[PDB]
Amino acid sequence: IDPFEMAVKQLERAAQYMDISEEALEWLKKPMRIVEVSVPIEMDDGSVKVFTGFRVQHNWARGPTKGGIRWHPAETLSTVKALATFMTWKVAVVDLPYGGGKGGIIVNPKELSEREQERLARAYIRAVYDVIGPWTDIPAPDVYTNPKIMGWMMDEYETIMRRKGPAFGVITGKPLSIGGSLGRGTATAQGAIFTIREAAKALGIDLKGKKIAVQGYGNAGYYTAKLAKEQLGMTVVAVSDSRGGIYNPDGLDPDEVLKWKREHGSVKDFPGATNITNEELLELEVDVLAPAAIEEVITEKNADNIKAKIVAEVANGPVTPEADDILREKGILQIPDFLCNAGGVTVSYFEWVQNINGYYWTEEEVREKLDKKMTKAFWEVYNTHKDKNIHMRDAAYVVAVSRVYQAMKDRGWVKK
Ligand SMILES: NC(=O)C1=CN([C@@H]2O[C@H](COP(=O)(O)OP(=O)(O)OC[C@H]3O[C@@H](n4cnc5c(N)ncnc54)[C@H](OP(=O)(O)O)[C@@H]3O)[C@@H](O)[C@H]2O)C=CC1
Repeated sequence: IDPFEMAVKQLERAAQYMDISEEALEWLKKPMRIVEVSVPIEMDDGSVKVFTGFRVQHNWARGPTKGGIRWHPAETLSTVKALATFMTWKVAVVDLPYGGGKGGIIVNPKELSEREQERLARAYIRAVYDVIGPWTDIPAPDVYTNPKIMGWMMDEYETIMRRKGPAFGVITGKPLSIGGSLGRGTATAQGAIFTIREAAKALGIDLKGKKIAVQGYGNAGYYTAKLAKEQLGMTVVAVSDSRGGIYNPDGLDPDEVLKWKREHGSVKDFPGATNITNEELLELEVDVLAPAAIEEVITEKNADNIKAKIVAEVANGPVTPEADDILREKGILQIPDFLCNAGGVTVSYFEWVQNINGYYWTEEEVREKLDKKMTKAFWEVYNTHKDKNIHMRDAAYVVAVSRVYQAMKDRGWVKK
C-alpha cells in the first residue's frame, strides 16, 4: 500500500498515547513544502533527457530540514513524502536542531555513465537551488547516491552561490578533502551498536560472548557485525545477503566474510559454515538480531518464531505494525528503526556543524559525541516506554512528536 499513507497511519496510531491537539496533528500529517522539478541532462550521445526530481520538506519547526537523495527507477513522490516524514521523527528523537526532508530522482543510475551522473547531480542542484541551503535544507547520500555525487552537488551549489557563505554545509556525506567528516562511513552501525549496548544494560544482560545474527551485509550490516564483535565482544554466528545466508555456531569473522563476498559476489558457501536462507536467519536462536537489509522482513506470519532478546531495527521499517505487538507479547525488547539507525544522521549533523563552524573534529571527538547523543536518546525512549507501558515504537513517537509539537507551539504555528 501507499508509503505516505502508512507513515500517516503510524503517526495517527502513535498519537493516541500523547496529548496533541488535532490542529497540530493535521499540520504534521502533511508536508509543508513539496518541490517537483524537471531535471534535464545532455546524454553522451548528445540527446537531452528530462528526469523527474523530488524535494520534500516535511517540517522545519526545529530547524533546517535534513534528508538524503535517492536515485531509483521505482522512485515515487509518495515514497519521498513518507521518508521525509520519518526523517522528521528521526532527527527529533536524537535531539537535533533539524527538521525532516527527502529528495529523489526517478532514474536508473546503472545505465548512466560517470559524466552523465555528474550532469544529473549538477542539474538537480540547479533545479532545486531555491529551496535548499545550509540553513534551509541539507541533503545527504541515500540509495544509489555516494560521497562522489555529494561532492559534485556541493561544487554546483557553491558555483551558484558565488562562495558567499559556507557552501560545504549545504550537503553532508561528502569526501574528506572537500569538508568531509571523520566517522561517516560507520555512523549507522556505530549508533546501532550504542543502542544495542544500552538495551543490554536495560535488560541486565552481559554481551561479552553472546550471539548476534545480522541480516544484510552492505555498509550497515557488515559494520554492525564487525563492531558487535570487537566493541561489544559478541559472537557473530549468521550473516546473509540478497542471495542467501550462512551459519556457524562457533562464530564468523566479518572481515573474512566480506573478503569472500567481494570475490564470489555473495556470502554463500563460505568455508566452514552451514548454508541457510534469509527466513531461517531471522528465526535463529541468538541474543541480538539486527535486520539491516530491507523493510518488512518480520511480519505476523513469522513473528512467533523470533527468539532473540533484542531486535535492532538497523534497516528502515523492517517490522510490520502487526508484528510489534506479537514481539512485545513474547517479551522481546525492540529498538525502533528511526532510533536504532539515527547514528548516520547524527554524524551528518556533526559534519554540518563542522562545515558551518569552519573547524573540523577528530575521530575520537566524533565518536564520543555520538555515544553521548545515542545513549541519551535511547534512555529517553526506554524510560517513556517503561513509564507509559507502551511499545518502544510508540514511545519513540511520543518522544519525537512531542519535541516537534513543542517547537510548533513555541513558533506560534499552532495556537492550541
Ligand atoms: N547509512 C546507512 O547505512 C543506513 C542504513 N539504513 C538502512 O539499512 C539498510 C541497508 O543499508 P546499507 O548497508 O547502506 O545498504 P546496502 O545497499 O549497502 O546493503 C544492503 C544489504 O542488504 C542485502 N539484501 C538486499 N535484499 C535482501 C533480501 N531480500 N534479503 C536479505 N538481504 C538482502 C544486500 O545483499 P546483496 O549485497 O547481495 O545485495 C546488502 O548486503 C537499508 O534498508 C537502509 O535504509 C538506515 C539508515 C542509514
